[PDB]
Amino acid sequence: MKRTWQPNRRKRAKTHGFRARMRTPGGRKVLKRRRQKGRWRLTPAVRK
Amino acid sequence: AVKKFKPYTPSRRFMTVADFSEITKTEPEKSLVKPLKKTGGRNNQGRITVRFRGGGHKRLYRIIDFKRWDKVGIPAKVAAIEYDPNRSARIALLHYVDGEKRYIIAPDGLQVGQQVVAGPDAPIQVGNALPLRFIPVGTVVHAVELEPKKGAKLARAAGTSAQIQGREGDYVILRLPSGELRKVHGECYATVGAVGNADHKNIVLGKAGRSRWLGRRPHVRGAAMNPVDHPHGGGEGRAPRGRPPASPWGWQTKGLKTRKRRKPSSRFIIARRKK
RNA sequence: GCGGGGUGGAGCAGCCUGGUAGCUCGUCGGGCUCAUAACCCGAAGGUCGUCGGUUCAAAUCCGGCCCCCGCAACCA
RNA sequence: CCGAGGGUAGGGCCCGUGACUGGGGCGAAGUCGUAACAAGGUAGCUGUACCGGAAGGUGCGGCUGGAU
RNA sequence: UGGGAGAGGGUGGUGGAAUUCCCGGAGUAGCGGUGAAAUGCGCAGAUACCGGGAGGAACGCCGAUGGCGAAGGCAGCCAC
RNA sequence: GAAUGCCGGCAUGAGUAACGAUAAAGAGGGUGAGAAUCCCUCUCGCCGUAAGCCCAAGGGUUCCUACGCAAUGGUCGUCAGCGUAGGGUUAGGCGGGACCUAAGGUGAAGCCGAAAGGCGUAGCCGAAGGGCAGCCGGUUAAUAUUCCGGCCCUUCCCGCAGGUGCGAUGGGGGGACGCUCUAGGCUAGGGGGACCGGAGCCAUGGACGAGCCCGGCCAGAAGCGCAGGGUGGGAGGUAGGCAAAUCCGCCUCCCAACAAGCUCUGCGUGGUGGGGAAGCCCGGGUGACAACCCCCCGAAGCCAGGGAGCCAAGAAAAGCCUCUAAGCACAACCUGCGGGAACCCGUACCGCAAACCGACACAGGUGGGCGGGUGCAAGAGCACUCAGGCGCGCGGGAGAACCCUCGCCAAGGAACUCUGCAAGUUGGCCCCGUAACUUCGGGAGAAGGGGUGCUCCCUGGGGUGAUGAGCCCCGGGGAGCCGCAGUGAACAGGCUCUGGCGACUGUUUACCAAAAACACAGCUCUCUGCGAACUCGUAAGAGGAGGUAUAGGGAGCGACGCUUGCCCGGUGCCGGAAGGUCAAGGGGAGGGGUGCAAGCCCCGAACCGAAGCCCCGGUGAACGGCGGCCGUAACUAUAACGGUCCUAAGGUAGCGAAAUUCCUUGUCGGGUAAGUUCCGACCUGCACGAAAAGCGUAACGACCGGAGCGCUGUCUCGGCGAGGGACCCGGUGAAAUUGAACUGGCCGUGAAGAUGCGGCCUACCCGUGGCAGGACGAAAAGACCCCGUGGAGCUUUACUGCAGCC
RNA sequence: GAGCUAGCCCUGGCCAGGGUGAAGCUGGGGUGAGACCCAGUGGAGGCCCGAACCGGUGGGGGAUGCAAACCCCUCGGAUGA
RNA sequence: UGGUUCGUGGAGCCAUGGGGGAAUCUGGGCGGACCACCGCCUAAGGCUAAGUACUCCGGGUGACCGAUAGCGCACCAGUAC
Ligand SMILES: [K+]
Ligand SMILES: [Mg+2]
Ligand SMILES: [Mg+2]
Ligand SMILES: [Mg+2]
Ligand SMILES: [Mg+2]
Ligand SMILES: [Mg+2]
Ligand SMILES: [Mg+2]
Ligand SMILES: [Mg+2]
Ligand SMILES: [Mg+2]
Ligand SMILES: [Mg+2]
Ligand SMILES: [Mg+2]
Ligand SMILES: [Mg+2]
Ligand SMILES: [Mg+2]
Ligand SMILES: [Mg+2]
Ligand SMILES: [Mg+2]
Ligand SMILES: [Mg+2]
Ligand SMILES: [Mg+2]
Ligand SMILES: [Mg+2]
Ligand SMILES: [Mg+2]
Ligand SMILES: [Mg+2]
Ligand SMILES: [Mg+2]
Ligand SMILES: [Mg+2]
Ligand SMILES: [Mg+2]
Ligand SMILES: [Mg+2]
Ligand SMILES: [Mg+2]
Ligand SMILES: [Mg+2]
Ligand SMILES: [Mg+2]
Ligand SMILES: [Mg+2]
Ligand SMILES: [Mg+2]
Ligand SMILES: [Mg+2]
Ligand SMILES: [Mg+2]
Ligand SMILES: [Mg+2]
Ligand SMILES: [Mg+2]
Ligand SMILES: [Mg+2]
Ligand SMILES: [Mg+2]
Ligand SMILES: [Mg+2]
Ligand SMILES: [Mg+2]
Ligand SMILES: [Mg+2]
Ligand SMILES: [Mg+2]
Ligand SMILES: [Mg+2]
Ligand SMILES: [Mg+2]
Ligand SMILES: [Mg+2]
Ligand SMILES: [Mg+2]
Ligand SMILES: [Mg+2]
Ligand SMILES: [Mg+2]
Ligand SMILES: [Mg+2]
Ligand SMILES: [Mg+2]
Ligand SMILES: [Mg+2]
Ligand SMILES: [Mg+2]
Ligand SMILES: [Mg+2]
Ligand SMILES: [Mg+2]
Ligand SMILES: [Mg+2]
Ligand SMILES: [Mg+2]
Ligand SMILES: [Mg+2]
Ligand SMILES: [Mg+2]
Ligand SMILES: [Mg+2]
Ligand SMILES: [Mg+2]
Ligand SMILES: [Mg+2]
Ligand SMILES: [Mg+2]
Ligand SMILES: [Mg+2]
Ligand SMILES: [Mg+2]
Ligand SMILES: [Mg+2]
Ligand SMILES: [Mg+2]
Ligand SMILES: [Mg+2]
Ligand SMILES: [Mg+2]
Ligand SMILES: [Mg+2]
Ligand SMILES: [Mg+2]
Ligand SMILES: [Mg+2]
Ligand SMILES: [Mg+2]
Ligand SMILES: [Mg+2]
Ligand SMILES: [Mg+2]
Ligand SMILES: [Mg+2]
Ligand SMILES: [Mg+2]
Ligand SMILES: [Mg+2]
Ligand SMILES: [Mg+2]
Ligand SMILES: [Mg+2]
Ligand SMILES: [Mg+2]
Ligand SMILES: [Mg+2]
Ligand SMILES: [Mg+2]
Ligand SMILES: [Mg+2]
Ligand SMILES: [Mg+2]
Ligand SMILES: [Mg+2]
Ligand SMILES: [Mg+2]
Ligand SMILES: [Mg+2]
Ligand SMILES: [Mg+2]
Ligand SMILES: [Mg+2]
Ligand SMILES: [Mg+2]
Ligand SMILES: [Mg+2]
Ligand SMILES: [Mg+2]
Ligand SMILES: [Mg+2]
Ligand SMILES: [Mg+2]
Ligand SMILES: [Mg+2]
Ligand SMILES: [Mg+2]
Ligand SMILES: [Mg+2]
Ligand SMILES: [Mg+2]
Ligand SMILES: [Mg+2]
Ligand SMILES: [Mg+2]
Ligand SMILES: [Mg+2]
Ligand SMILES: [Mg+2]
Ligand SMILES: [Mg+2]
Ligand SMILES: [Mg+2]
Ligand SMILES: [Mg+2]
Ligand SMILES: [Mg+2]
Ligand SMILES: [Mg+2]
Ligand SMILES: [Mg+2]
Ligand SMILES: [Mg+2]
Ligand SMILES: [Mg+2]
Ligand SMILES: [Mg+2]
Ligand SMILES: [Mg+2]
Ligand SMILES: [Mg+2]
Ligand SMILES: [Mg+2]
Ligand SMILES: [Mg+2]
Ligand SMILES: [Mg+2]
Ligand SMILES: [Mg+2]
Ligand SMILES: [Mg+2]
Ligand SMILES: [Mg+2]
Ligand SMILES: [Mg+2]
Ligand SMILES: [Mg+2]
Ligand SMILES: [Mg+2]
Ligand SMILES: [Mg+2]
Ligand SMILES: [Mg+2]
Ligand SMILES: [Mg+2]
Ligand SMILES: [Mg+2]
Ligand SMILES: [Mg+2]
Ligand SMILES: [Mg+2]
Ligand SMILES: [Mg+2]
Ligand SMILES: [Mg+2]
Ligand SMILES: [Mg+2]
Ligand SMILES: [Mg+2]
Ligand SMILES: [Mg+2]
Ligand SMILES: [Mg+2]
Ligand SMILES: [Mg+2]
Ligand SMILES: [Mg+2]
Ligand SMILES: [Mg+2]
Ligand SMILES: [Mg+2]
Ligand SMILES: [Mg+2]
Ligand SMILES: [Mg+2]
Ligand SMILES: [Mg+2]
Ligand SMILES: [Mg+2]
Ligand SMILES: [Mg+2]
Ligand SMILES: [Mg+2]
Ligand SMILES: [Mg+2]
Ligand SMILES: [Mg+2]
Ligand SMILES: [Mg+2]
Ligand SMILES: [Mg+2]
Ligand SMILES: [Mg+2]
Ligand SMILES: [Mg+2]
Ligand SMILES: [Mg+2]
Ligand SMILES: [Mg+2]
Ligand SMILES: [Mg+2]
Ligand SMILES: [Mg+2]
Ligand SMILES: [Mg+2]
Ligand SMILES: [Mg+2]
Ligand SMILES: [Mg+2]
Ligand SMILES: [Mg+2]
Ligand SMILES: [Mg+2]
Ligand SMILES: [Mg+2]
Ligand SMILES: [Mg+2]
Ligand SMILES: [Mg+2]
Ligand SMILES: [Mg+2]
Ligand SMILES: [Mg+2]
Ligand SMILES: [Mg+2]
Ligand SMILES: [Mg+2]
Ligand SMILES: [Mg+2]
Ligand SMILES: [Mg+2]
Ligand SMILES: [Mg+2]
Ligand SMILES: [Mg+2]
Ligand SMILES: [Mg+2]
Ligand SMILES: [Mg+2]
Ligand SMILES: [Mg+2]
Ligand SMILES: [Mg+2]
Ligand SMILES: [Mg+2]
Ligand SMILES: [Mg+2]
Ligand SMILES: [Mg+2]
Ligand SMILES: [Mg+2]
Ligand SMILES: [Mg+2]
Ligand SMILES: [Mg+2]
Ligand SMILES: [Mg+2]
Ligand SMILES: [Mg+2]
Ligand SMILES: [Mg+2]
Ligand SMILES: [Mg+2]
Ligand SMILES: [Mg+2]
Ligand SMILES: [Mg+2]
Ligand SMILES: [Mg+2]
Ligand SMILES: [Mg+2]
Ligand SMILES: [Mg+2]
Ligand SMILES: [Mg+2]
Ligand SMILES: [Mg+2]
Ligand SMILES: [Mg+2]
Ligand SMILES: [Mg+2]
Ligand SMILES: [Mg+2]
Ligand SMILES: [Mg+2]
Ligand SMILES: [Mg+2]
Ligand SMILES: [Mg+2]
Ligand SMILES: [Mg+2]
Ligand SMILES: [Mg+2]
Ligand SMILES: [Mg+2]
Ligand SMILES: [Mg+2]
Ligand SMILES: [Mg+2]
Ligand SMILES: [Mg+2]
Ligand SMILES: [Mg+2]
Ligand SMILES: [Mg+2]
Ligand SMILES: [Mg+2]
Ligand SMILES: [Mg+2]
Ligand SMILES: [Mg+2]
Ligand SMILES: [Mg+2]
Ligand SMILES: [Mg+2]
Ligand SMILES: [Mg+2]
Ligand SMILES: [Mg+2]
Ligand SMILES: [Mg+2]
Ligand SMILES: [Mg+2]
Ligand SMILES: [Mg+2]
Ligand SMILES: [Mg+2]
Ligand SMILES: [Mg+2]
Ligand SMILES: [Mg+2]
Ligand SMILES: [Mg+2]
Ligand SMILES: [Mg+2]
Ligand SMILES: [Mg+2]
Ligand SMILES: [Mg+2]
Ligand SMILES: [Mg+2]
Ligand SMILES: [Mg+2]
Ligand SMILES: [Mg+2]
Ligand SMILES: [Mg+2]
Ligand SMILES: [Mg+2]
Ligand SMILES: [Mg+2]
Ligand SMILES: [Mg+2]
Ligand SMILES: [Mg+2]
Ligand SMILES: [Mg+2]
Ligand SMILES: [Mg+2]
Ligand SMILES: [Mg+2]
Ligand SMILES: [Mg+2]
Ligand SMILES: [Mg+2]
Ligand SMILES: [Mg+2]
Ligand SMILES: [Mg+2]
Ligand SMILES: [Mg+2]
Ligand SMILES: [Mg+2]
Ligand SMILES: [Mg+2]
Ligand SMILES: [Mg+2]
Ligand SMILES: [Mg+2]
Ligand SMILES: [Mg+2]
Ligand SMILES: [Mg+2]
Ligand SMILES: [Mg+2]
Ligand SMILES: [Mg+2]
Ligand SMILES: [Mg+2]
Ligand SMILES: [Mg+2]
Ligand SMILES: [Mg+2]
Ligand SMILES: [Mg+2]
Ligand SMILES: [Mg+2]
Ligand SMILES: [Mg+2]
Ligand SMILES: [Mg+2]
Ligand SMILES: [Mg+2]
Ligand SMILES: [Mg+2]
Ligand SMILES: [Mg+2]
Ligand SMILES: [Mg+2]
Ligand SMILES: [Mg+2]
Ligand SMILES: [Mg+2]
Ligand SMILES: [Mg+2]
Ligand SMILES: [Mg+2]
Ligand SMILES: [Mg+2]
Ligand SMILES: [Mg+2]
Ligand SMILES: [Mg+2]
Ligand SMILES: [Mg+2]
Ligand SMILES: [Mg+2]
Ligand SMILES: [Mg+2]
Ligand SMILES: [Mg+2]
Ligand SMILES: [Mg+2]
């Protein structure tokens, strides 16, 4: 049947993207946390 | 003069539609319409604040002139009478001798090709607009300003009207469509006559589909829900209310008065509504 | 299993707060009426379901026994 | 080919009968009240409506076939 | 062709009397109702009196033993 | 040494289940160390509104070529979407950006919030919507509307010519719009041709034929032709379109009008450029100087912003046109022509799937376009088949039980069973015919029945064309032929009678309930006078609504018909300027502490003092409630009538053993041979009853009852047959489970149901196909029950707070 | 976190073919004029049959599955809420 | 109402959301209600090293671990998945 992951590059970039994070107090702490932990990528990969 | 249908479907049994007799023009004036922004009953938070709204036919808003003292002394001709999906009343197109075009809501009996005018010296004749103080006591009247220059607020729905009962200082006494007696300032404008399309209330929607066309989504009863949802929710099998009848939010809904007690307009309301 | 009842012929007070049995109807005698009823004047009839106890004294307070309605009998 | 009639299916009229049910006629001495005939003790009758154990009552309008 | 009487009918308008209700005034111990009462209304100011307002219905006197209509029926006043 | 412990390793089950759609394979020839599995050829089967082709999304090199086979591939592998390497994606016109706006988002002004932040006009962002200039063929191993060829077009810059009051982010026009139905003429697409072109063919009994087989076009600027869309002209006045205006709007006048003209688009033609089959021979060459014509069918597409009707009344902004303002009129703009200039990103391949979403090369999910032919009434249905694409990545045998899916069956025909569950039957079209009841529509495909192929002859009407031939579309009559059978295969209702519930079409527990539940038009009560009530928010602000009592919120009831009785004592709500109570505050009789004293300091009575509560009323489609005992009639029985107690008042109409009746299979009647169900009645209704509505109701229902006809493998009662498995052989090879095991019956015993203890009995060692009685077999630390001063949802006249409101 | 799912908002798209035959209009009849009746035209509808598409009624299978909801037969809606 | 040891307590002190509202030393605050006396201090402006805390970083040292330990990572780890 129809499953739950239905990929959409616009949807992905606008929801989890770099600029979405920086706009919001909680988004910025995510970046701050993911940097502190040393994540190789702060933000989901999407080809745009 | 409501129109009937033959019982050739279950819904056509009882369904009635307006006759649209008075209508003389069937697509609106392009310079007087702008898009209506459908809300779905949702506010700027995204939240539903009025339940069961949405999904009706698309509409264009027609800009209505509710301040006719805009153009005192300038007469106009009644060019056409049109359907308006945003109100129960019909509307009339006016061609002013000015060259300006405007909509008013159409009063009962108003015939296309007649003149109408607004001002203190205007003839007491259907379609004309005067400050209340210049209208003779006993006159039925509609589209009434509640305060001077603030716009017509009263008696706008199909078939409605207010009647002048007397005068008292700067104020006149009105009997509103509801039956209430109220003082309204004399400088407030009002159009003489009653609003037309009085057969409007005799229309029988006939099926659930017509409610949907009008943007009215299905209304689910409190008794049909669960306790997390409503005072009337729950019960094994059917249940009577088992408490004073309430709204979803807990307040009582048979008789509880809700007008604010210390409201300043109380000084102007003489007698609360009939019936 | 828990609850309330049993008192002139009928239907109900009095029982809680021990000593005092009361109300309407009915019944019996008289009256009015041609006569009956209605109506008026008089009167009689209960030892309080029963046995046992407390008491100076029990319809009454406490225990059985007989009876009468009433409520309950759920989870599998 | 037609054809007595037999068969399948569906209709129409009549008669008889049916748990139970509706009122009706009748029947020497049952129970309830007293509506009508006297102004019958609320004049009566009436079409209709609503109500009531029952006769009946009341409303609206009508008739005199109503007394004084 | 010329005349007349009439609550004949339909429509729109409109006049005063009375009842009820509402606001103001003035005023006090009862009002109402019946065969007699009681229910009811009244010191939270009723009834009775005066001024104001709202609303519906029916048209006193003329009026008659009268008039009109086919019958049912038709009565303030005005116009069509 | 144990913790259903943690991590890792290796066992058992076991050479067992399985190897992923039952569309299907066989042979020959190649390659190679090795071949059912790779390549080629022939034969066979499967899809063909796809299982073919083209987009979009998502994926991200998977594309092409060479060289490879350890792992990946459910077997094999020489092959591959796999390993290694090299190559491959070309645009002014296609799509997006340098254009526009939608919801929404953001947000100079402004507003609000302890902080963080929340709002918000203009503006800006935002697309699969608007706008905007490229069609046909050729070429590569792999890209092509991109490269090439032919023929066309757009914008920008500069220049020349002619013309004009030029000029705007401002004014105006336009853009610009729904649903259903639909005209004319076209194009896409298709059928046929005795005409035109073509390699060839004559078989096996006949045919050298008006034979068979193949093909018979595509694009195109100006001009022209056919068909459409759009659009009146001039003048005078003018106060409106937030400055101006010659524009637009309004008034008058003349002329035009189902036209014409002007303009725009589609189609046809069109200079020119292309393409071009079978068959043979080796993707190519030939065929070929290929021919390229006539008739018919014909769109849902085009002309288009067409026409009609209806109510639920159907985006914006830019491009574009017109008007003018500053300004400037050496300018500037419009038109024609010429030269120059024209950027960034995508483009491979997969794409109903082995490359996307499902952990898998997974029978599942995935939006748009094309989707041929014949026949069946039509069609995207069904059967076969074209182009194209496949046989589904384990095979070979055997011919057991049993399972699955399928076919038939003597006589009977629901006797099966909770239930005709299931499976039969019926089945399309044309004609005949069709009941109760009904809201007059319906019920209705009621029911039931007749017809249906092929051949010859006669004839009626329509479309195209020409009025005729031809082709195509509807028919009518007569005579015959064959079979068991003519919708001859495939697709395609079983019907009737009678109850309950719900009016109806709809909606729901994604994944055990589709229903009588929810919704629904309709009825009623109630709140709300507008800065509405109500809702979300601390607020600002929003919704309500750019609505205004014929409106908006809340509540119950639920089409329609006939109806909806009595109780206001309690609770709720509503009205009540009195009275009672009443907090902070006011008031200060009267005290008190301290000081030498002025004083400073504390307590404090009467009395004035809101809402709320008390108190007086009203109110039921507000919450709710609507009795008991005893007696009585000239047979009996039963009580129309009476007595008395109690209540706020004692259940009315209608209905009733019911979706409600305990006793109960009540009792009587119906149906049956027989009826705990069903239907009709009766009424001592354990425990119906009137908007948590009462009693009915035509139509409707994948709802739940009961009966009958039809027909059947449901059954008596089973039999045979088919394929896929199971079985055997070759290849690959799991799982839960498992204290260890050398693991029998009876009768006893034992913590009370023993392979394991006692006594007896029985038993050579080891497997394979089968069956399920036991191993208190497996799975899941019972979901029932209880216990825990364990948790959570929910309720209220439990307690205590808080929002909100007064 | 609303790329699943529920509702709303904006903007696009889709629904083979066949059946039934409302109003209106026209003509005829009728009447003082009407109502109304008949025929033709017309093409309405939470109308009817049935694909696509949306569902999920009954049964069978599947149950360490092809599948953590699938498959086969049958069945509901299909111009509308 | 908060702070303090102070939970309304005999409740001062410090701070302050609301109302009332002075004085300039003969002014004003405090010494735990309040009063007297006796003392302490000078509010409603502001700045100020050091001694104190921490360890991303560097070094030194362990009756610290020694690849299931020691950081999650001794190794291309905040990676693969
Ligand atoms: K239980
Ligand atoms: Mg699905
Ligand atoms: Mg889903
Ligand atoms: Mg999605
Ligand atoms: Mg996207
Ligand atoms: Mg996208
Ligand atoms: Mg998106
Ligand atoms: Mg976002
Ligand atoms: Mg972003
Ligand atoms: Mg922050
Ligand atoms: Mg890195
Ligand atoms: Mg992130
Ligand atoms: Mg109708
Ligand atoms: Mg009708
Ligand atoms: Mg109208
Ligand atoms: Mg506009
Ligand atoms: Mg709006
Ligand atoms: Mg709005
Ligand atoms: Mg907003
Ligand atoms: Mg938001
Ligand atoms: Mg709401
Ligand atoms: Mg809503
Ligand atoms: Mg409205
Ligand atoms: Mg209107
Ligand atoms: Mg006013
Ligand atoms: Mg209405
Ligand atoms: Mg609407
Ligand atoms: Mg509604
Ligand atoms: Mg509802
Ligand atoms: Mg409920
Ligand atoms: Mg529920
Ligand atoms: Mg919730
Ligand atoms: Mg709650
Ligand atoms: Mg609640
Ligand atoms: Mg409840
Ligand atoms: Mg319930
Ligand atoms: Mg119940
Ligand atoms: Mg209750
Ligand atoms: Mg309540
Ligand atoms: Mg409130
Ligand atoms: Mg009022
Ligand atoms: Mg008594
Ligand atoms: Mg007593
Ligand atoms: Mg006595
Ligand atoms: Mg006597
Ligand atoms: Mg004694
Ligand atoms: Mg004794
Ligand atoms: Mg005694
Ligand atoms: Mg229980
Ligand atoms: Mg039990
Ligand atoms: Mg049990
Ligand atoms: Mg015979
Ligand atoms: Mg007798
Ligand atoms: Mg009488
Ligand atoms: Mg009498
Ligand atoms: Mg009498
Ligand atoms: Mg009498
Ligand atoms: Mg009476
Ligand atoms: Mg006269
Ligand atoms: Mg008094
Ligand atoms: Mg007084
Ligand atoms: Mg009135
Ligand atoms: Mg141990
Ligand atoms: Mg453990
Ligand atoms: Mg472990
Ligand atoms: Mg290891
Ligand atoms: Mg492990
Ligand atoms: Mg291992
Ligand atoms: Mg082993
Ligand atoms: Mg093994
Ligand atoms: Mg085994
Ligand atoms: Mg297996
Ligand atoms: Mg398998
Ligand atoms: Mg299959
Ligand atoms: Mg097949
Ligand atoms: Mg072969
Ligand atoms: Mg082979
Ligand atoms: Mg091989
Ligand atoms: Mg091999
Ligand atoms: Mg091959
Ligand atoms: Mg085909
Ligand atoms: Mg390999
Ligand atoms: Mg090898
Ligand atoms: Mg290999
Ligand atoms: Mg290798
Ligand atoms: Mg492998
Ligand atoms: Mg595999
Ligand atoms: Mg090799
Ligand atoms: Mg390539
Ligand atoms: Mg190009
Ligand atoms: Mg490019
Ligand atoms: Mg540029
Ligand atoms: Mg954006
Ligand atoms: Mg943009
Ligand atoms: Mg776009
Ligand atoms: Mg373009
Ligand atoms: Mg072109
Ligand atoms: Mg080509
Ligand atoms: Mg412009
Ligand atoms: Mg438009
Ligand atoms: Mg528009
Ligand atoms: Mg549009
Ligand atoms: Mg429509
Ligand atoms: Mg063409
Ligand atoms: Mg086509
Ligand atoms: Mg064809
Ligand atoms: Mg052809
Ligand atoms: Mg051409
Ligand atoms: Mg002007
Ligand atoms: Mg000019
Ligand atoms: Mg050649
Ligand atoms: Mg289409
Ligand atoms: Mg075309
Ligand atoms: Mg078009
Ligand atoms: Mg806009
Ligand atoms: Mg100038
Ligand atoms: Mg110059
Ligand atoms: Mg020009
Ligand atoms: Mg650039
Ligand atoms: Mg490409
Ligand atoms: Mg598919
Ligand atoms: Mg597709
Ligand atoms: Mg593939
Ligand atoms: Mg893959
Ligand atoms: Mg496969
Ligand atoms: Mg698949
Ligand atoms: Mg073809
Ligand atoms: Mg067919
Ligand atoms: Mg195969
Ligand atoms: Mg095999
Ligand atoms: Mg075998
Ligand atoms: Mg078998
Ligand atoms: Mg099969
Ligand atoms: Mg079979
Ligand atoms: Mg056979
Ligand atoms: Mg048989
Ligand atoms: Mg049979
Ligand atoms: Mg038979
Ligand atoms: Mg049976
Ligand atoms: Mg059996
Ligand atoms: Mg069953
Ligand atoms: Mg069959
Ligand atoms: Mg069939
Ligand atoms: Mg019948
Ligand atoms: Mg019939
Ligand atoms: Mg019936
Ligand atoms: Mg009928
Ligand atoms: Mg038929
Ligand atoms: Mg025939
Ligand atoms: Mg034949
Ligand atoms: Mg069928
Ligand atoms: Mg029958
Ligand atoms: Mg029937
Ligand atoms: Mg239903
Ligand atoms: Mg239902
Ligand atoms: Mg019902
Ligand atoms: Mg009904
Ligand atoms: Mg209903
Ligand atoms: Mg439907
Ligand atoms: Mg449904
Ligand atoms: Mg479910
Ligand atoms: Mg569930
Ligand atoms: Mg579930
Ligand atoms: Mg199920
Ligand atoms: Mg259910
Ligand atoms: Mg259903
Ligand atoms: Mg539901
Ligand atoms: Mg409902
Ligand atoms: Mg319904
Ligand atoms: Mg109703
Ligand atoms: Mg109403
Ligand atoms: Mg709130
Ligand atoms: Mg608004
Ligand atoms: Mg009826
Ligand atoms: Mg009450
Ligand atoms: Mg009361
Ligand atoms: Mg009350
Ligand atoms: Mg002293
Ligand atoms: Mg008070
Ligand atoms: Mg009660
Ligand atoms: Mg009644
Ligand atoms: Mg019964
Ligand atoms: Mg029975
Ligand atoms: Mg019943
Ligand atoms: Mg019951
Ligand atoms: Mg029973
Ligand atoms: Mg029973
Ligand atoms: Mg029986
Ligand atoms: Mg009997
Ligand atoms: Mg019987
Ligand atoms: Mg009985
Ligand atoms: Mg109720
Ligand atoms: Mg109930
Ligand atoms: Mg029915
Ligand atoms: Mg029914
Ligand atoms: Mg249904
Ligand atoms: Mg159903
Ligand atoms: Mg049955
Ligand atoms: Mg049966
Ligand atoms: Mg069998
Ligand atoms: Mg069989
Ligand atoms: Mg077999
Ligand atoms: Mg092997
Ligand atoms: Mg292997
Ligand atoms: Mg062992
Ligand atoms: Mg052993
Ligand atoms: Mg053994
Ligand atoms: Mg053994
Ligand atoms: Mg034992
Ligand atoms: Mg044993
Ligand atoms: Mg043994
Ligand atoms: Mg042992
Ligand atoms: Mg031993
Ligand atoms: Mg032993
Ligand atoms: Mg032994
Ligand atoms: Mg033995
Ligand atoms: Mg074996
Ligand atoms: Mg075995
Ligand atoms: Mg076993
Ligand atoms: Mg077993
Ligand atoms: Mg066992
Ligand atoms: Mg065990
Ligand atoms: Mg067992
Ligand atoms: Mg389990
Ligand atoms: Mg546990
Ligand atoms: Mg446990
Ligand atoms: Mg458990
Ligand atoms: Mg459970
Ligand atoms: Mg237990
Ligand atoms: Mg406790
Ligand atoms: Mg405890
Ligand atoms: Mg607890
Ligand atoms: Mg989505
Ligand atoms: Mg459709
Ligand atoms: Mg038909
Ligand atoms: Mg017709
Ligand atoms: Mg028409
Ligand atoms: Mg339909
Ligand atoms: Mg049909
Ligand atoms: Mg299913
Ligand atoms: Mg079945
Ligand atoms: Mg199967
Ligand atoms: Mg399952
Ligand atoms: Mg399936
Ligand atoms: Mg099927
Ligand atoms: Mg079906
Ligand atoms: Mg259908
Ligand atoms: Mg359809
Ligand atoms: Mg503290
Ligand atoms: Mg303190
Ligand atoms: Mg302060
Ligand atoms: Mg001092
Ligand atoms: Mg001082
Ligand atoms: Mg201080
Ligand atoms: Mg101090
Ligand atoms: Mg000090
Ligand atoms: Mg100082
Ligand atoms: Mg200092
Ligand atoms: Mg320091
Ligand atoms: Mg290690
Ligand atoms: Mg480690
Ligand atoms: Mg270690
Ligand atoms: Mg570190
Ligand atoms: Mg580690
Ligand atoms: Mg590194
Ligand atoms: Mg790594």
